[PDB]
Amino acid sequence: SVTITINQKGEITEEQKQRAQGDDWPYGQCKEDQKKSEWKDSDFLPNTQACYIGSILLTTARKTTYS
Amino acid sequence: SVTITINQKGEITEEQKQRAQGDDWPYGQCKEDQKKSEWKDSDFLPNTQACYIGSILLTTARKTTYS
Amino acid sequence: SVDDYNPAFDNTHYSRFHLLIETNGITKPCIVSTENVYTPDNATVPHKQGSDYVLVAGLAGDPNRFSAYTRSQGGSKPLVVKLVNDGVTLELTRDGASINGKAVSVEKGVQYPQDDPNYAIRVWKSGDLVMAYSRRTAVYAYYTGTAVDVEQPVTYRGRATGLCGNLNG
Amino acid sequence: SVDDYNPAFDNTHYSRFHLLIETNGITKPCIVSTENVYTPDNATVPHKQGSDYVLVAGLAGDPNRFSAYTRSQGGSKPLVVKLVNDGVTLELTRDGASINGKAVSVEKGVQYPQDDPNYAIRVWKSGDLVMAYSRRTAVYAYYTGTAVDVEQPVTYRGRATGLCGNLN
Amino acid sequence: GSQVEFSMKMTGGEIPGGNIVLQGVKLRIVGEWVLKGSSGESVRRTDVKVDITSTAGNQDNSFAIQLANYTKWCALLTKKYPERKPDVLAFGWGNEQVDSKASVTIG
Amino acid sequence: GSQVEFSMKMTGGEIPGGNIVLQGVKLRIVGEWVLKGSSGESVRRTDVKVDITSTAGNQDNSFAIQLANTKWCALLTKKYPERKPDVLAFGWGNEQVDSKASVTIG
Ligand SMILES: CCC1=C(C)C(=O)N/C1=C\c1[nH]c(/C=C2N=C(/C=C3\NC(=O)C([C@@H](O)CC/C=C(\C)CC/C=C(/C)CCC=C(C)C)=C3C)C(CO)=C\2CCC(=O)O)c(CCC(=O)O)c1C
Ligand SMILES: CCC1=C(C)C(=O)N/C1=C\c1[nH]c(/C=C2N=C(/C=C3\NC(=O)C([C@@H](O)CC/C=C(\C)CC/C=C(\C)CCC=C(C)C)=C3C)C(CO)=C\2CCC(=O)O)c(CCC(=O)O)c1C
Ligand SMILES: CC1=C[C@H](O)CC(C)(C)[C@H]1/C=C/C(C)=C/C=C/C(C)=C/C=C/C=C(C)/C=C/C=C(C)/C=C/C1=C(C)C[C@H](O)CC1(C)C
Ligand SMILES: CC1=C[C@H](O)CC(C)(C)[C@H]1/C=C/C(C)=C/C=C/C(C)=C/C=C/C=C(C)/C=C/C=C(C)/C=C/C1=C(C)C[C@H](O)CC1(C)C
Ligand SMILES: CCCCCCCCCCCC(=O)OC[C@H](COP(=O)(O)OCC[N+](C)(C)C)OC(=O)CCCCCCCCCCC
Ligand SMILES: CCCCCCCCCCCC(=O)OC[C@H](COP(=O)(O)OCC[N+](C)(C)C)OC(=O)CCCCCCCCCCC
Ligand SMILES: CCCCCCCCCCCC(=O)OC[C@H](COP(=O)(O)OCC[N+](C)(C)C)OC(=O)CCCCCCCCCCC
Ligand SMILES: CCCCCCCCCCCC(=O)OC[C@H](COP(=O)(O)OCC[N+](C)(C)C)OC(=O)CCCCCCCCCCC
Repeated sequence: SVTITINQKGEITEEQKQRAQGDDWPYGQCKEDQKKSEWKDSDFLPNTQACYIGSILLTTARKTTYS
Repeated sequence: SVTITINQKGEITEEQKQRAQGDDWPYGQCKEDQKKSEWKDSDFLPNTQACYIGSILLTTARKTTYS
Repeated sequence: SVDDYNPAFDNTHYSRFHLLIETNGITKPCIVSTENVYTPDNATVPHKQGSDYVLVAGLAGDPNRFSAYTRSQGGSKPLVVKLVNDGVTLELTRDGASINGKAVSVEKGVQYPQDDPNYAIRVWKSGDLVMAYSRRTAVYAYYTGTAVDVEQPVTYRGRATGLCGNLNG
Repeated sequence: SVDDYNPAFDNTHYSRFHLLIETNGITKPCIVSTENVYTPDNATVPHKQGSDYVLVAGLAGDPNRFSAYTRSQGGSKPLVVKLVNDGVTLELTRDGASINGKAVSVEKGVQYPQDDPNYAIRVWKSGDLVMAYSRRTAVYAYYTGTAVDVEQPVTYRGRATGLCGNLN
Repeated sequence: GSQVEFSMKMTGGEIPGGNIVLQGVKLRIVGEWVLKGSSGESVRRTDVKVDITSTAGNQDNSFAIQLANYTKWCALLTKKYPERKPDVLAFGWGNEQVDSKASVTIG
Repeated sequence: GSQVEFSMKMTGGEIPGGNIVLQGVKLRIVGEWVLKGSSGESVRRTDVKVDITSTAGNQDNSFAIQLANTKWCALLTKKYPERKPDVLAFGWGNEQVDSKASVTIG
């Protein structure tokens, strides 16, 4: 009888992606971890603090659009 | 029983307090709002976005200590 | 930068409930000063508050269900506010509060109807702060004497009137 | 720029439940590689493993209730893991998985006991990811072939054994 | 101030398939929410029906709530994440996008 | 997969005093949580008791859960500072949050 409808798209920002491609904390340390002998041979990224934090930061859907 | 306890204290960081005493965004705008005629005669700080954001940022208990 | 709120951290002044409903656009705060209306759509509308009431919010065609009015009486803490929730009138001034033309002990907290869990209005005062809420309309407000915040639920979208304007859609 | 998890924002890879229980110290993840144990007490302890199974986690004087062991084999995906939950042994390798000895179709779902809602172990595989959880112990783990994450509940504080060490 | 009584039953359970470590669930809550005044009894009764689906790993999520007061009030909330891959640490799970909708109907 | 049948009754109400716009609450949940298997022939029944307090404006918060088939209990508390009229201004009490969590098994 009265309806409210909100569509919402969550995306990753450009800034987050730019940061993940650079060398600052924690993405630099992650890149260093990827050359260490315990990690380097695998298909998976290092199970390190640096790569994990980097993963969380990057996958946060900070860009919200309403329609 | 096997009985385990965690105490937690949440506090405001020094960095947050230093930022609130400075003039960068949003604290500068808030200080400017405090001298406007619509706000200055009140005991309450301006009901502006500047002062409200600054309030939320400063009152976030970022310092966590476990005991 | 309100949506840089992080609810993972405890906050000493704010609830998760308030800032989460606010940052997700469920509430639509409007601030009215003596000089300006700060709309929920992010516009500053200059309006010099006078001795006559101006409609700041209300349901289209139904101000008895919900309407909110602001005037100024001059002097220190000059703002007067009228909140109408389902035919029940709250008036706020710097000197306290009244419900349907009778003054009430707002510092001890007051509900009308006093017996009704679906209350039209609750109101409470500490120093110069007044808070008000209606379970019937879901309108919250608070008041300092210098300004009022009137917050409508987003469920009013397409029926909102008054100087606060549209609910963002 | 921002360095903390914000659960106000949807995350494409992580749950609120996981990151909230983790950041509030309810879980205590331990990462073991072929070369290092990364303790939940924030320490890197070197261990270059044999093919001797080495105690990484377990209850102090109830290893049948909960214990976790790690082996190194050789070649690519060299890490082998043994997880004991309420006397039910899960063995993980690059090739798949077994419960007590008997190999199981881990690329579908597998639960033991299969009918019991208070299950000793559940285990699932997709590509080289293996996940495992026990409702009895509340120990979660996951495995890549190169490393394993063993996550203990904070309720094990004061009863923790193995190379993963203190819960603090 | 007010008193509350809420009786409810939750039924439903885990959905077959997918990652059973994070197994999908479908749940129904049915109940009645009663508010009573202090001074005597004016009494407000609200029927509650809640339907939750959350697929394995919470990939696809649905929350539907129907209230009937004694008028009607409902909400459908949906949230869809991309299909995962083995490495959670590596970017590129599908389109890396969240699709959400909220619908409220007041009768 | 497992099926669930959770019956519960919530009682409680508002606490007198303080800011009734944000009136304090107390709640008591009692109920029984039943998990069944696919057959429903393995059955796990857990008695559930939950006690919640949140005082006016959520200043003082308490969550207590007791689970029984043996036994598992938790008390969680969170105490914020006392407010002042201006939410925007720093200096509400000691600007500190005090939390405690206790878990007893057996
Ligand atoms: C513009 C922002 C702003 C500025 C610039 C400023 O100066 N102040 C501002 C906002 C502000 N706002 C504030 C506070 C509060 N705002 C609200 C508002 C609401 N609370 C609500 O619950 C609602 C409802 O409309 C929400 C939607 C509900 C419905 C449509 C119906 C509910 C009923 C039924 C039957 C359906 C139920 C269904 C379910 C599934 C549950 C609003 C508008 C509140 C009150 O909570 C506060 C107080 C503080 C707090 O709560 O923490 C506060 C804190 C004040 C203080 O502490 O002094 C501030 C600072
Ligand atoms: C150091 C951290 C880390 C690094 C460096 C790294 O590389 N990875 C790391 C962690 C990590 N961890 C991950 C995932 C998950 N971790 C868990 C862990 C748990 N979940 C739990 O619920 C628990 C419990 O132990 C919690 C505590 C519970 C109790 C004490 C209650 C006991 C029960 C009672 C009383 C009631 C029983 C019922 C009755 C009726 C009586 C843990 C340890 C999980 C699983 O949830 C995941 C998967 C992801 C997710 O959940 O989203 C994931 C994601 C995996 C992926 O998706 O690929 C990652 C990346
Ligand atoms: C553990 C276990 C175990 C065993 O084995 C088994 C069993 C028992 C089964 C289990 C259990 C379980 C459970 C309990 C679960 C739960 C869940 C939930 C609660 C969900 C929600 C869920 C929920 C959901 C979806 C939600 C969502 C939401 C949304 C979308 C929102 C939206 C929106 C939008 C758009 C926009 C606007 O602006 C606003 C909003 C409003 C913000
Ligand atoms: C509105 C209304 C209206 C009318 O008028 C009336 C009525 C009806 C009454 C009302 C209603 C209400 C309600 C529903 C409520 C709810 C509540 C809740 C849920 C709570 C919680 C609550 C909750 C709580 C406390 C919680 C908390 C928690 C905590 C502390 C935690 C802790 C911790 C610590 C230390 C640390 C470690 O490491 C871990 C942890 C674990 C993390
Ligand atoms: C056990 C959890 C595992 C991991 C995470 C938990 C850690 C603790 C964090 C929670 C704290 C807590 O529950 O504390 C207690 C919380 C409130 O506190 P608050 O919101 O901080 O407001 C404090 C406000 N002051 C600073 C002004 C005093 O009381 C309540 O809920 C009571 C009723 C509200 C229901 C909560 C709904 C919130 C969002 C709803 C979606 C719109
Ligand atoms: C976090 C887990 C639980 C949720 C936490 C809620 C936070 C508590 C405070 C805010 C609550 C709120 O706003 O809505 C709670 C609602 C209505 O709100 P109200 O009475 O207008 O607001 C007054 C308080 N104010 C000023 C702080 C906003 O209560 C009611 O009786 C409404 C009747 C509907 C019955 C609900 C049945 C659904 C049960 C669902 C079971 C799965
Ligand atoms: C003891 C309980 C307390 C601990 C925390 C548990 C709460 C949620 C668990 C329910 C399980 C479930 O079925 O959730 C269903 C989902 C979980 O989605 P998600 O977490 O983003 O996971 C997605 C994981 N992916 C990315 C791997 C696919 O919810 C939702 O779609 C609704 C989320 C609403 C967001 C609104 C903001 C509030 C944030 C909270 C601030 C503290
Ligand atoms: C919000 C602050 C309050 C408390 C915060 C919670 C922190 C979480 C700690 C452990 C999480 C957990 O799982 O809790 C206990 C269990 C989960 O056990 P699991 O089957 O091992 O699933 C592990 C997760 N997997 C499957 C994804 C790997 O859940 C339950 O329903 C337990 C059922 C019995 C109790 C039900 C009564 C609850 C009443 C609620 C009234 C408010």
